[PDB]
Amino acid sequence: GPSLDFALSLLRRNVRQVQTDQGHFTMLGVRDRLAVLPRHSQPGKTIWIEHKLVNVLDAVELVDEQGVSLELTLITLDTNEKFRDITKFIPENISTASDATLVINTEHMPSMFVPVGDVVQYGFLNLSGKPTHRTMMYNFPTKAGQCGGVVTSVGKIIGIHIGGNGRQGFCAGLKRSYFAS
Ligand SMILES: Cc1cc(C(=O)N[C@@H](Cc2ccc(F)cc2)C(=O)N[C@H](C=O)C[C@@H]2CCCNC2=O)no1
Repeated sequence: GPSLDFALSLLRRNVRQVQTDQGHFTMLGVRDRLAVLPRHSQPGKTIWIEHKLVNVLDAVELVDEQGVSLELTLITLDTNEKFRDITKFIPENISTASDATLVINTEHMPSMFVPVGDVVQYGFLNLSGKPTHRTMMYNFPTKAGQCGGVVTSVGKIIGIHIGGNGRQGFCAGLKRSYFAS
């Protein structure tokens, strides 16, 4: 229906496969030349995007007003290509959601929808030993190589995946303000 037809729309036009030195991830193109990666993909001065080498100009890693991790990294890629601006779909606030599907697209997991069902909010979350704020939780046994994958329910973009623990998965919650500048 609508909910996956929007996911497709997002698949074709905004979701790219990435490889950093840390592995496979799913990149979101937000607008123009701006993208988001999960902070632990750790993009350096360069990056693979569908196997072509892309140059990485800017790169910020987002934080709490308190200065905590949000495990998210805004990158500014180096092309005449323009990302179709999907910012209007990102909520004003980090919202929970009803029946979310997870759009993932890495070399290994192309065009993959994963039905995580409800996404609820969880907040502080100490995964690796690095803590993280403003995270949300779905009840789904999320696996490696999925990190960065997009969380969409009903035509909204509320999350980039980041952690898991074998039964649940956790996303980095988004709010529009992030992609202000
Ligand atoms: C047990 C245990 C699990 C994790 C864990 O989640 N680490 C994250 C990486 C991370 C490090 C620091 C940080 F601040 C935030 C995230 C991870 O590995 N993220 C993956 C994407 O690359 C996806 C995960 C992998 C685990 C299974 N489910 C998947 O969803 N740590 O200890």
